Formats: sequence, structure tokens, C-alpha cells
Amino acid sequence: KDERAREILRGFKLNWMNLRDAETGKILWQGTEDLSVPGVEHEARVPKKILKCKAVSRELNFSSTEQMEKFRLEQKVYFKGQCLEEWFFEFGFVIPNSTNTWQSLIEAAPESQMMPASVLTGNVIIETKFFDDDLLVSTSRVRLFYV
Amino acid sequence: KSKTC
Ligand SMILES: *C/C=C(/C)CC/C=C(\C)CC/C=C(\C)CCC=C(C)C
Repeated sequence: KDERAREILRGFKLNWMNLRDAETGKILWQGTEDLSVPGVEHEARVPKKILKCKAVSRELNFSSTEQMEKFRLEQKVYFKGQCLEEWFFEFGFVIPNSTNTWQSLIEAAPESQMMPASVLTGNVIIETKFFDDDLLVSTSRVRLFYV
Repeated sequence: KSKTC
């Protein structure tokens, strides 16, 4: 089970990922680091004007040698160690040895609830748990700078 | 609705 988790994780690869303003269509951010790798605090700089988008299209392209019955993510957004938000995304079935693109639309809260960049930058950690159904495959973390 | 994206 920890053995399976490890073969799933050993077989997995976040190839690329984009964040795009869903109104203008422009890409605001893209990385190709396997920000999915556990045991390390990754970092990411995003342009602070991302906070002004009404919605952001996140596009993730991933490979998996192993099949997954129900690939999904749970992402907690921590601010100075305090959980502000909890997001759940489901891809579903993953064919063995595939490469897949997963798109998700993340909609902004009303403006009066958006957090300012100056308060967020450097203080936000996104903690992502990678599951196949109920098997926790890994947990990765990213610290965000809004530059 | 996200407050941080
Ligand atoms: C929508 C705007 C913001 C600022 C969120 C930015 C989030 C980033 C840069 C990190 C994304 C982390 C992910 C998608 C988890 C990757 C881990 C696996 C695929 C297991």
C-alpha cells in the first residue's frame, strides 16, 4: 500500500502547468518543475495582477505509468500556517502509461474578499495531497510569491 | 470562490 503509493508516485510526472486569465486568454504563469515532488518546499512567483482576474484556467499536463482508478487532488491554501481555503479536484480514471491534460477553472471571490498581494506574498503555502481514490499517494507544498 | 487566486 505504501508500496503501491510509491509505484504510483515513482511512475508519475507533472510535465507542465499553466495559469491563464480566463477573460483575456493570456497565460500569466507557467512552470515545468515537478512541483508535485514531496519532501521539498517548492516556490513559485506569480504576477500579482493574477489577483485581479475574475477566473483563472489552470492547465496541468501529467504522465503516469501506473493506472489510477480515480486520480484527484485536495489542496489547502495556508496563510502563515492558517488554513484559509480548501479545494478539491477530480480527474477520474487514468489509463496506464498515459499523458493527460487536466483543465480546471478557479473562480475569484467577490473583490471585497480578495486578499491583497502585499499581505499574501511569501506567506501562502499550497499543500497538495495527490490521491487515487482513497490512497494518499503524496503530499507536496508550494510557497507563493505574488510579484 | 478563491480569495488567493
Ligand atoms: C490560481 C492562482 C494561484 C496563485 C494558485 C497558484 C498555485 C500553484 C503555482 C501551485 C500549484 C500546485 C499544484 C497544481 C499541485 C501539483 C501537485 C500534483 C499534480 C500532485
